[PDB]
Amino acid sequence: IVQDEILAHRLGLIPIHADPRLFEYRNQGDEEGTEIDTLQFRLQVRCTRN
Amino acid sequence: QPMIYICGECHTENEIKSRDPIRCRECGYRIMYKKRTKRLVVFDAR
Amino acid sequence: MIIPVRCFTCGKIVGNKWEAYLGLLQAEYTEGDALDALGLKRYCCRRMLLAHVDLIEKLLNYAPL
Amino acid sequence: APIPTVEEKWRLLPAFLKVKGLVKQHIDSFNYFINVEIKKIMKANEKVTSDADPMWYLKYLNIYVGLPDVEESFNVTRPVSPHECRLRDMTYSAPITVDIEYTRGSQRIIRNALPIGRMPIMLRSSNCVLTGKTPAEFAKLNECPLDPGGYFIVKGVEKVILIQEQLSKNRIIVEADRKGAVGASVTSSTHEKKSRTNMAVKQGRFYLRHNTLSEDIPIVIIFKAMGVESDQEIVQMIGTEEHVMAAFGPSLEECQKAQIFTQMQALKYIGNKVRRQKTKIEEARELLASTILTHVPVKEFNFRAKCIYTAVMVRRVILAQGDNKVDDRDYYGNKRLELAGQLLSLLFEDLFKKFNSEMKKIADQVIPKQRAAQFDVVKHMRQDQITNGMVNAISTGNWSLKRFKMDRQGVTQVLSRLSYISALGMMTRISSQFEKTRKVSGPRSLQPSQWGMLCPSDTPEGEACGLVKNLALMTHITTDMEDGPIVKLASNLGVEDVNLLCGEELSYPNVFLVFLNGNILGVIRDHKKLVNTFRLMRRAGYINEFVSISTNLTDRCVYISSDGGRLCRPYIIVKKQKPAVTNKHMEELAQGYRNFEDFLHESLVEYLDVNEENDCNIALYEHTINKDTTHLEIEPFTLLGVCAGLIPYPHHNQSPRNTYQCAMGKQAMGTIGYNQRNRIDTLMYLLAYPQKPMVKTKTIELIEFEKLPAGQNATVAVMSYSGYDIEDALVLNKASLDRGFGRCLVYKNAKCTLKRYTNQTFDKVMGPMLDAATRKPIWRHEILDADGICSPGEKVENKQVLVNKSMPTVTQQPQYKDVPITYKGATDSYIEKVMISSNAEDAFLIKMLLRQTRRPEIGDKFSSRHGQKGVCGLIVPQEDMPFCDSGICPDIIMNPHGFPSRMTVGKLIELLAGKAGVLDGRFHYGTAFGGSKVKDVCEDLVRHGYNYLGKDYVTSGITGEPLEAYIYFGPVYYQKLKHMVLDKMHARARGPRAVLTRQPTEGRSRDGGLRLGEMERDCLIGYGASMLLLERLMISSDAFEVDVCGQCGLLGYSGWCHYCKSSCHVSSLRIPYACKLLFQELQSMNIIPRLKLSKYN
Amino acid sequence: RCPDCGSTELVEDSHYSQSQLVCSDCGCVVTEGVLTTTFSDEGNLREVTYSRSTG
Amino acid sequence: LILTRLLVPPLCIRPSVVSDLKSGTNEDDLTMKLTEIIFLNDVIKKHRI
Ligand SMILES: [Zn+2]
Ligand SMILES: [Zn+2]
Ligand SMILES: [Zn+2]
Ligand SMILES: [Zn+2]
Repeated sequence: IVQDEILAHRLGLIPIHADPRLFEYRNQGDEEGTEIDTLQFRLQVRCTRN
Repeated sequence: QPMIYICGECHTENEIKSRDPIRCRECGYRIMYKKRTKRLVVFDAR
Repeated sequence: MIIPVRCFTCGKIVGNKWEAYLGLLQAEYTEGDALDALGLKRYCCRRMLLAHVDLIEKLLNYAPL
Repeated sequence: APIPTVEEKWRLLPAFLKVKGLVKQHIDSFNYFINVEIKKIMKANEKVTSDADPMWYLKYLNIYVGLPDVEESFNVTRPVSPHECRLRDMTYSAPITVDIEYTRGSQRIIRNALPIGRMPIMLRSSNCVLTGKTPAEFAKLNECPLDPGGYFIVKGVEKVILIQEQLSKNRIIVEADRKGAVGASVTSSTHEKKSRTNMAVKQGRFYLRHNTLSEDIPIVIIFKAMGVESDQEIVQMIGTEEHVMAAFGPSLEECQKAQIFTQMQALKYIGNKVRRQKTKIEEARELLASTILTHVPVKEFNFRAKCIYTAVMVRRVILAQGDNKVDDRDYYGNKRLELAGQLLSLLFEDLFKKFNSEMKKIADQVIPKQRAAQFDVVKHMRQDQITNGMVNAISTGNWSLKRFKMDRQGVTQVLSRLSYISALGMMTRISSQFEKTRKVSGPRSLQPSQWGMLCPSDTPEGEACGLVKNLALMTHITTDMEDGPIVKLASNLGVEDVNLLCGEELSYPNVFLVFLNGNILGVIRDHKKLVNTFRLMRRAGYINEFVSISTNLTDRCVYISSDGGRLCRPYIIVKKQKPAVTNKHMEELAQGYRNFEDFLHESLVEYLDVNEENDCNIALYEHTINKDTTHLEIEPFTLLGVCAGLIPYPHHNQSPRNTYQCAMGKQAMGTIGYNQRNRIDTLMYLLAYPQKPMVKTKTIELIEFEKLPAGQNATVAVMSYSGYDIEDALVLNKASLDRGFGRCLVYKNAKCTLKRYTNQTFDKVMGPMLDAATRKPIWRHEILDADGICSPGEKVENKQVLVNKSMPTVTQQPQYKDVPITYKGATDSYIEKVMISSNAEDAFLIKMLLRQTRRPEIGDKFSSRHGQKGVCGLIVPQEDMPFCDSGICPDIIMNPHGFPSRMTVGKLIELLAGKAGVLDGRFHYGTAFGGSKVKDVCEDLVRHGYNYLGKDYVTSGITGEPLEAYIYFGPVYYQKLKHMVLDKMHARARGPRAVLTRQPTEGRSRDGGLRLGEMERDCLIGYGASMLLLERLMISSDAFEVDVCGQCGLLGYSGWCHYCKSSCHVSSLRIPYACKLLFQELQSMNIIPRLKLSKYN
Repeated sequence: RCPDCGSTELVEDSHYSQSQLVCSDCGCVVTEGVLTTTFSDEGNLREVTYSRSTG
Repeated sequence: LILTRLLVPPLCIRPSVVSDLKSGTNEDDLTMKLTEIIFLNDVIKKHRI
């Protein structure tokens, strides 16, 4: 029911315990991301009756 | 091509073709929504 | 609709202290002592938690499901 | 020794709201219409017959409305929820059926169930499916439990019938004319005819003017025509005062000038003055008996009551001819409020009369010549007549009643779904009868009669200021009574018959006239005893509590009002300096021993009308109660309406500020209801994280606004910063907007219809036109699914199709042309849902709900719940915001300079109360004429270690040095308005033009350009810029090149003059296209402009 | 088509509140501006059918 | 000053809208007035004959 944009905004505000000194700034563009300057978090939740 | 829809009260996946009377089995409601797409969509956290 | 994660003024994490606050509402604690025990010294987080209305369940009651 | 005060007295207010209040008025009116009034209307026209072929008739027995159903199924009814009617763009109505008996071939045939129409069912009514339901059952029906209801749903749109305001009927009005003559007027309106008759003193004598007379005739001639022929009796009826006779002398002299001395001569004179529609004498007598003064009834051609009435009118005119005691029209004691019930009753009566006339005409046309096959009405009972009439009258809003000659417009209006407060306030609106006919400024003013009845501050800012009003929080509208026991009690209370005595007793100082709805009930002596006994009998319960009684000592008239539409207000009865309501009664009410009806029955609280409260003494508080007190005010903050109740501490602010705050709250952004997600409207504004206010009024708790807030509480600091908040502007924090503050959602609707035409062809949706080069759909058809309909979840850009609609061009192979629904939008939109429905016409209705998530930026309008509307001037980062010792940075910085000119101390009080509340974890109250005091919040501040005045030590974030003056920090409930810069930003290229005049269009949605009005032309003339004006109004707007012939001066084409059949004198000329259109129109009007061209040298 | 090169790849694309025909190869327009009726006159204009306007 | 011929204006003053959504069109009031005038002329001629 929560909107997709509102969900993305709420997820963006969630802090990450990753050490920022071990990463680098992503260059202009490059939406695919590289191993050095990105992290991936998977969230898959399927609600069902008990 | 199997086109799928969702009723308004039972919320069951119903397959209907073109030029069919909009209805649903095991009920009589006439509000038929379309399921969400499967294509990838990119959102910005800004 | 739902409790925001960040505070508007400062930005302290407050979304994780909502349901627990509700627990403090299920207990005998009042509003002020509960907001004090949650660790909210500044009044901005107190306003964020106290003035928030829980409308997510009212919408889920109208959800398709 | 202070008088004891009942603290829980305000508890009388919610209990009343349990049976009456905001939305119960229209609900009760619609219930009375569909349960009682409709049966009376059916009984009034129960039998209808035709003149030809006698012994034939159609007799109605009983009419039912039933439950709301939908005719979607084939000849089958099915219960349908109002939300389904909103989705399917249909009407929410119930089938009106009736049982009848008729004669086909002289054999009486009876019908027990025959549908005749469809009546739209008001929501939350008696027959509505929403009543008697629990919030869980409301969720099962996709309806908000907090929805006020009371509005009709027609063709998918929500229409509300505003409360109409009009002048009271059957009342003498003494007013000055254009030339200063103080005359009288009476608009006698019965159930059949309405006639306004006037009386003037233009030439020292009283002339009576009516629409049925050729020329105004003297009043003495009418007196002689109405039975009384002696002049002495006429003078005694007019008055026995010396000035009265001195004023009436000229009339007697003018009457004696003519030879009119008997009733027959006067009737002959009137008949000679009667306009065409002894016969003249009979027509004059009929006009005097029935047409003139319809409200005054004559038993059997006995004009005694009418004679007394016109004599009292002449006496009032004579008394008003001296001291200027002219009655005012804006006095609300003489106003009447028509709800939706009376309007629907009149409309149903008119429609039923039209249906009966049509049936009688069809019978007269069919029965006498058709065949031996006996004609019956059932074969011609048109069921769509009443249905279409109701649907059109509710949707279009124009009401044309030819039987009453009533032509009204704007009766129904589209319900505003901007917010919950918007709809809750629009539901209790009241329009004026004037409807902006003239800037009188009289009715537009705030009259003292609106006390406790209508909200003083709540009024739309603009051209409709003063003509559109809102009801108070605690008010009620009365209905019509039987008027029988009133007459019985009046006759039994010693009121002597007016026919028993002459008019001379009307001139006595101690004899007081008693009236009844404008009709002379009689005379009485010692009216104090009469009024006291009537009030005591009404309190006892033998007389209806809504029957009002008033006394006018200036005119010495006792008015007894029992008609509907009058405004009444509950008041606690005070007897001998002590109110009847004590603490024990309030404790019993709180515990549930009694209700408001028990207070009404036990002579504790009674309803007072404006005319009745005009003579009574009301006390605001217990300490104000004196010896001469009759009633006590329940609660003062009930004076404000619904919107004005949102204002925290409104008695500390200015009245224009409160008006602007109400106007902006009617446009405030916020949640609508619990079913706002399934709701699909053409435009909806929602807030991401709505928060309830910290300083909430008791009215907010009454209307349950805290469950559906329309704003957010932000830490506002009142200071000047960077000079980007010069005039009403405000500075917003970048980090606050980044963390979700002010985030809003805009939901738009895109509807498409696939209907079947007369021919056996239908509109079909083609699949996505895949590009053969890449085997993928084109950029325009990218968002379309396999069925050609856009799927939810994707983003829509400009110039993209949502439904690939194609329609045939025939209405042998069908030829389909594409008419896709393209998305016009500057920014991208996301599809939330796509609903596909099917009506009875096999037309597929497809509704896409586009969603846009918008962030506050420069140009967004914000309010602060105090009329301090502002625009975001600059968005500074968090580090640039000042910080206190605790480290809190403000979200909104507002200009302090707006405080002195507007005197908004209520904003400071609300800020202090909110700060104290967020410090101690409480919710302070901003109740009008009360609430939390300043001392309490100051003690709360000093207890928690903060300053007792809100000002705190603040260090500047830019320079890092402390400020010389302390900054006023505190939580303020700011609300965002629907006025966005993104929707208001407009730019116009060359673009399209209009067909008639080749100029850009008007509206922004029509891709229109700006208009350089007359004032802009005046400014450009004053500047003297001739070339700029020429470029703007000629070159860039409607430039064109025409061909003018130098011989005849007419306009040619392609360098050729058809008039002279030559082309040597034809020359090109630059001209505005509007000028050429004007020249052509003038040539069409035989006004031929002959242009004599010449060289520019 | 294109007046200079002869390319027939003309595409209808909506400009900033402006409709025109332009070729995707040379970017040259062949017809710009469109004439549309206003709703101010639409409510004033009355309807005429073929049968009544033929007899 | 006494008219015997009526000047019907061009179509630029009388815009015509093709409403394909229904079985009809959109023509201004001047067209209807001229139609009524021609109808009255024809009726007068028929009564004279
Ligand atoms: Zn179903
Ligand atoms: Zn905080
Ligand atoms: Zn010429
Ligand atoms: Zn080219």
